[PDB]
Amino acid sequence: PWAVKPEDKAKYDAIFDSLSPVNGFLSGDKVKPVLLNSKLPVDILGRVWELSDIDHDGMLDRDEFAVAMFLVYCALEKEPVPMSLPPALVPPSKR
Amino acid sequence: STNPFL
Ligand SMILES: [Ca+2]
Repeated sequence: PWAVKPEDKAKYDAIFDSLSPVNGFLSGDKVKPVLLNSKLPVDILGRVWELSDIDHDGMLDRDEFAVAMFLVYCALEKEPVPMSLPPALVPPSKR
Repeated sequence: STNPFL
């Protein structure tokens, strides 16, 4: 299934839409601070964002900002974050 | 230009 859920993407779409999305995209400028609020170092956000940046253009759309939301919340009370975008968390629009 | 933490 999708590493993310419907109830988790729901809170992700509130954080993504809390920065003001553009045509369906958030710029690292809105996510960076969103990831810096998790009390995590830039090493987790540098990895939570990359595996979250499906387009890798310095932005995180609703679907990209979602992959980086659990990657941030699960990095605090779950486990560490690797740098390998898992196939159970990637949208079929990137392939 | 793509990661705000790199
Ligand atoms: Ca992107």
